[PDB]
Amino acid sequence: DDWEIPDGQITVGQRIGSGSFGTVYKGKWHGDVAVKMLNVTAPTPQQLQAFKNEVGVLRKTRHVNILLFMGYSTKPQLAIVTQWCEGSSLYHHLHIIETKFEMIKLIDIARQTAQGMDYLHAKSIIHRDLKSNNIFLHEDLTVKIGDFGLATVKSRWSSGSILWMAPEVIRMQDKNPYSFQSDVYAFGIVLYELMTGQLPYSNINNRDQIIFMVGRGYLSPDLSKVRSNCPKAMKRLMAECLKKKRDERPLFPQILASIELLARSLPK
Ligand SMILES: CCCS(=O)(=O)Nc1ccc(F)c(C(=O)Nc2cnc3n[nH]c(OC)c3c2)c1F
Repeated sequence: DDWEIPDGQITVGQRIGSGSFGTVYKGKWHGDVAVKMLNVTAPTPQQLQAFKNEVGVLRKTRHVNILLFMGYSTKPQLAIVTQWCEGSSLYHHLHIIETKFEMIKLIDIARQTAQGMDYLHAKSIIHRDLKSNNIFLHEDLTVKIGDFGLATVKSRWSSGSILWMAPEVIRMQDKNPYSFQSDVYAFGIVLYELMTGQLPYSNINNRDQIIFMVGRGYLSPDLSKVRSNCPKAMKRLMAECLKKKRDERPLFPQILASIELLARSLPK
């Protein structure tokens, strides 16, 4: 049963992981691994059980598009270990190395990512912070969605990502704004990243202004910066995913359907 990895087995190496939510190290354990050390100090069994609890959510995931969870650690520190993806994250491709994909690929990356979420949603998991940074890109062919773990551990132990936030999320309204449709909107944003190779609202220099405006639905993404080689009913789908009221957003089965439809409507 238990997925714990005893001390000394894992061999930590190069550093890459930033943030106060945890530090990611490249490692070696039955091959190259990724290790996210939770960068706490030494928390008390009320917290330990809460970690064990978040793992219990991860092991529910077995899907080519979901980043592979391989085991957790405790004795050196609290840790989650995953497969190591060679190649770079989606945010890196579009926004740092300016990688121009064929339109066929862009549509595919979408399909896979949508595929990944439909799964997560079927197993009652809300990603809550899907963004192109969390969409890893293996051997430059396969989509691997990460960072959906540890939702509990953010609230129990008290920036960025605002671009992906649906209105209801942005305006920090009630205690639970996070829904499936919450994630769909964040998807809509990556759809806009793919089709325009650009972050939205890049012509507004004051963050709080974005935040206020998105939350009140005064400013939404500029769909007209899609390239010409992009399909007509791609715009329609982004529009669907990006709706201000969350009811109007389609769920992933239906999104997926619309992508498969337009995907195999392109090569001819
Ligand atoms: C899979 C479910 C567990 S989770 O907590 O949702 N996500 C989760 C947990 C632990 C990790 F190390 C990671 C992670 O970012 N891994 C990771 C894996 N391979 C990489 N190649 N290049 C990178 O960047 C340079 C990588 C980063 C992760 F995304």
